[PDB]
Amino acid sequence: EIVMTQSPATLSLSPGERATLSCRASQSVSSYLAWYQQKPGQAPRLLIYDASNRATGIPARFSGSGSGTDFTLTISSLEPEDFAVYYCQQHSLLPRTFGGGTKVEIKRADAAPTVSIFPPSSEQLTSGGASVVCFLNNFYPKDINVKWKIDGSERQNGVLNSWTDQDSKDSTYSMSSTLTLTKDEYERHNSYTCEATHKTSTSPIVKSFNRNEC
Amino acid sequence: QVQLVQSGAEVKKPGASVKVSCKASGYTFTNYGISWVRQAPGQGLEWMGWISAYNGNTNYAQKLQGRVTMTTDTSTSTAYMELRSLRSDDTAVYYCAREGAYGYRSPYHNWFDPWGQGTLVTVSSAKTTAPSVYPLAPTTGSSVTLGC
Amino acid sequence: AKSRTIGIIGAPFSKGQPRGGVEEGPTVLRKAGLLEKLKEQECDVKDYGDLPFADIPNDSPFQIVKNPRSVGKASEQLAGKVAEVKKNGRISLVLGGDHSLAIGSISGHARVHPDLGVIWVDAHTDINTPLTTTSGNLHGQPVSFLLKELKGKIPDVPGFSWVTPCISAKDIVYIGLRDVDPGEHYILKTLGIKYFSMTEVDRLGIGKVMEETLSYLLGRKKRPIHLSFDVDGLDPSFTPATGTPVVGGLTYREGLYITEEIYKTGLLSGLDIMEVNPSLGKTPEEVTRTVNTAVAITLACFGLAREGNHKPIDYLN
Amino acid sequence: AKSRTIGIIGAPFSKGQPRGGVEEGPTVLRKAGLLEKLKEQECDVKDYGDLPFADIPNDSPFQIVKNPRSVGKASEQLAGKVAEVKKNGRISLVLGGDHSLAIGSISGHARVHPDLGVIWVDAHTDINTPLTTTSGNLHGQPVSFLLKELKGKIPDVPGFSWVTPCISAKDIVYIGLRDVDPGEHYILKTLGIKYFSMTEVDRLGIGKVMEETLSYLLGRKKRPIHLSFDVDGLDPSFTPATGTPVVGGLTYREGLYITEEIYKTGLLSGLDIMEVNPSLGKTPEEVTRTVNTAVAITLACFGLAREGNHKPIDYLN
Ligand SMILES: [Mn+2]
Ligand SMILES: [Mn+2]
Ligand SMILES: [Mn+2]
Repeated sequence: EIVMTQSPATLSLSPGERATLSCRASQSVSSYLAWYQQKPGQAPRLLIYDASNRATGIPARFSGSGSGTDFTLTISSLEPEDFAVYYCQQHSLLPRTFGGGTKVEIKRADAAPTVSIFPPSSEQLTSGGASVVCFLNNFYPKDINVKWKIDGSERQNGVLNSWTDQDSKDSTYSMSSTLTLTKDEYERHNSYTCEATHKTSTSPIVKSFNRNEC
Repeated sequence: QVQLVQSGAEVKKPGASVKVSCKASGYTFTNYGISWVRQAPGQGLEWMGWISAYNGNTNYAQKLQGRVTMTTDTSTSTAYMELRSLRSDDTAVYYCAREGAYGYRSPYHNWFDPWGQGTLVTVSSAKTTAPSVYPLAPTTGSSVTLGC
Repeated sequence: AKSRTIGIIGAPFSKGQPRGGVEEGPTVLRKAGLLEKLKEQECDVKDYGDLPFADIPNDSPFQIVKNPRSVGKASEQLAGKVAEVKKNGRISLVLGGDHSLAIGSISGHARVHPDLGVIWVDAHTDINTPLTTTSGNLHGQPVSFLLKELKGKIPDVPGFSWVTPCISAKDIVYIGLRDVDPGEHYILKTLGIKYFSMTEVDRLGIGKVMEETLSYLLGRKKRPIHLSFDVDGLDPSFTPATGTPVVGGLTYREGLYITEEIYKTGLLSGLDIMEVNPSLGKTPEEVTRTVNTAVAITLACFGLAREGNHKPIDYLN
Repeated sequence: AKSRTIGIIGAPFSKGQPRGGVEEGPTVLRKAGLLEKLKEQECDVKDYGDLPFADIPNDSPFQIVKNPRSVGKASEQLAGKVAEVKKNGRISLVLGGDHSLAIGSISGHARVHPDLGVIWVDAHTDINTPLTTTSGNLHGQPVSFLLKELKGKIPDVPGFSWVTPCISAKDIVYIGLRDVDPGEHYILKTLGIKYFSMTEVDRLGIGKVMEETLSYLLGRKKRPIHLSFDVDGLDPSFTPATGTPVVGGLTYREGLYITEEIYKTGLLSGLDIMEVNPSLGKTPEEVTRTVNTAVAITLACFGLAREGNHKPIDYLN
């Protein structure tokens, strides 16, 4: 099961210069592997066929090299349509393993998240649930951890974090701190807190509300 | 051009399988060979079987021998992959691509150049149900988001 | 003696064939103990080491032929090494690998004995040309470079400048063909090559086939014999761990038999064991059957005969 | 050419045999690409479509014979279609199904060439009578309807009014028999039918057997040959996905060989591939081996010879 290791896990480079990527083998694949262009929810189309040589509908800038253990994927003329999770994939040993993921983001000026926290509705309370979700918005780069608290004492098993891709226009990111509770647990407490933490956030961004305040 | 039109996104419980249609065109068929690869979301990818379209060479992978079946249909350039004894680890996008037939009359190929668009398969025995929308949206911050 | 005097040449090369993994060819045949299984009978075994296969990074393709220069450099290197071990007076045990190496394996053998014969035991003829193949894979074009009757018609594909075609079309016998692409069979019929496919194998019986094969090669004159032997020429019930398995091959019995007839002429002078691939067995038991098959084939080539092998002293003592 | 000019007739019929599932016979052989695997060599392939098999709902049984009228209607329909494709000058590739169809497959072949021969390669003779069987299954009574020496003794079982016995007892050779119920072997010995069972197959060797079979049929006079071929006649190590597997069949090598001798007469004029059943393989790998076996059998019938097949142009160009 030769493990193929992609040394750039993530990548964020502006429309511009070379975006040389790395993929390593645990054996000698020896010029027998390829490169792919998995756009989100699409066909992971071939970039480079046999460690080189640029297959059949490739634009201009997708040279690469190898032969035979640690290979290269050069994106010289970056062309911002190419922002996709890239994959090397060894071939000439069974079973035919893959790389890990080479998310090519957009490099831009680090955006700060706009963070606030939101209750369950009375329409929800007539159904009998509690879903207190904080909503994080327009930041760069991806990494935020959000903590919850039962009036000061932390929460899990409802808490879910889910991120989109990078935006087309302002090129930002995404998270809801999707948390679900019960109506009984809702009514026993007021001060519900959302503690964001981004690289732009020097202090951890806390936004809160009491129950029966809004 | 050289493509693979796949079909199609389908969910099965743990029970019967998804024979994934993998329709080929553009390139001459049985001059090459189609394989298969699973991808769970947020994970890596595992190739899981390759047939030569030249002559029925099954050549499956490890941990599913067994579980996989793969045939040709080379009247129409489609190829197929079922499964057996399905399981909730197989919540994966199934891609087919063209490894080239590793026979004798078939050109040198190592590199998967059609790629199909994918097939959303999650092996879950839950029931198809409506969602349940639970928001609110209006305590000193100038920035107030919202959501559901 | 004259026979069972062995020079082993391991040649882990793959770039003639597409399924990478045959470069663990000599490694698995040596770790199955081919050396020590020779050494019971009077086998003068001298390992000459494996050949280095350098990697041309820009081995740019031909029109259809792909990885040409690595194949040509490997076969030129092997032609020098086969000529070396045939100047050592031994029987060249050249095991890889793939049939791309058989170019230099027959070439360096002809550099010492220019009037040899080739028993190409294979499922396929492997006589496609660079122009009229559809693969371009050089694990199936060694024989087209080697026949003098094909000269002036083979392209100057790079890496093959040193290649002199050295054997005659009437000096080669195919045994066990079972899947031929059309170009190879037109060459087969127009040159008047004698061949016994699995049709003719079953027709005469494998013994009358080897009888007429030795009557065709050695019936005119005693001359050196170069058994170049594929391991997919046997049935994939015995060797499924090969590159191109085709059902309907020779039984393992008959493969051992063909090797034993080549031994009992006393004229074995060159041996090839190609297309062994441990990476394609679906179970390691398949690999185990395949490698034990190829090992015992190589044993019955050099006179591990199934009748018996002895040392000439009294054993009632 | 004359040979490898093919009319394919798929016949998904089951009611001669009890194990339902052989009606995915032509479907699996076509989806294994028998058409395109013919089309490399010069195979004039013309698919004539599958035959419609209507369902007689009150196909009431005979004394022992059950589902008679569906079998008789199917074989009469197939006799018309075989006579049609033999008036097309092609070689009738009639694949089902079960041996019940071989009644009309030999009958319509005799409607054009009344002096043919039948090479009934099968584990069984399939020559039970309606009176002296104990099954009554018409996948084992086609030959008893077809021999003129059995006339006045075969009952008027319904559906078989059109049946004229058309071949002579001295004009049929069984090859590969290995399980015969007593009535069939009394018929076999009293008619003086020439046969080479697996005894005589092993005795002469498969090549001397095909030599004497062609010496028996074609040694008197050149005449059309109708290879009607069961896929249980091979050993169930190669075809376990058949209706009635009996161990001890021909090796897959020798099955391909029998087809290749029928090709190299140049007198192949009718072909049957029966008893293929994908529903009875315990694994789909068993089905895969069985169907690839039967496909390559059909290939080596029409001249996908294991020696090679070519198109007559120079390939050094
Ligand atoms: Mn071969
Ligand atoms: Mn039977
Ligand atoms: Mn039968």
